[PDB]
Amino acid sequence: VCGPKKSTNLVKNKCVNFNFNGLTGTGVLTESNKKFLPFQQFGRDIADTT
Amino acid sequence: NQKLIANQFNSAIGKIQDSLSSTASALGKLQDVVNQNAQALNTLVKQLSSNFGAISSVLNDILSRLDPPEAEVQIDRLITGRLQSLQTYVTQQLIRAA
Amino acid sequence: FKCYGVSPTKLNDLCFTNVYADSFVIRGDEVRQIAPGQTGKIADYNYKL
Repeated sequence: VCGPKKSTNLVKNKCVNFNFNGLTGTGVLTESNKKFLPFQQFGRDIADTT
Repeated sequence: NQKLIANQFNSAIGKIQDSLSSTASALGKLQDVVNQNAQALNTLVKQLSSNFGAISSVLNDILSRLDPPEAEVQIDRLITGRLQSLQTYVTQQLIRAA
Repeated sequence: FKCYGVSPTKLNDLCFTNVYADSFVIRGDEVRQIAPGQTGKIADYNYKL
């Protein structure tokens, strides 16, 4: 259940300000080689950060 | 006894190599320093996940949810906890450094 | 229109996994009991947040 916001295109391999389903932060978005399972939405670090 | 002495010396060095090669417990004094420093930082990082009374441990989740008049309260709770965490860390490093 | 865990103007930026709309009729004087941290005839025995 998301608000009335317009989505945009994703820019890879650059420093960006992102918002994924209300989850915000700053970082570089790159293709992963992480073996996500079909039910997993995101992963976390030891610091409990995305 | 020069030949005897030189031979005993040479043998003793060979024994040192075998002792050090066989067991790493021999250098526990240096490994202990590494382990304590690693623990001090692992603890410091893990503290970031604590709420300390805040609604969320994640600063960005507070800011994306609350307006400043309320967000600041939740943030102050995290700052106090995280600032206190660093003070604990630094004090421990200073004592360990001594 | 009072929000507790969120601000009312941030609602359009956030996205949830579930929204539940709990719907009922009470008398005006007891509307103040529909909140977290409350006590009273409604808050304790009838409808609690």
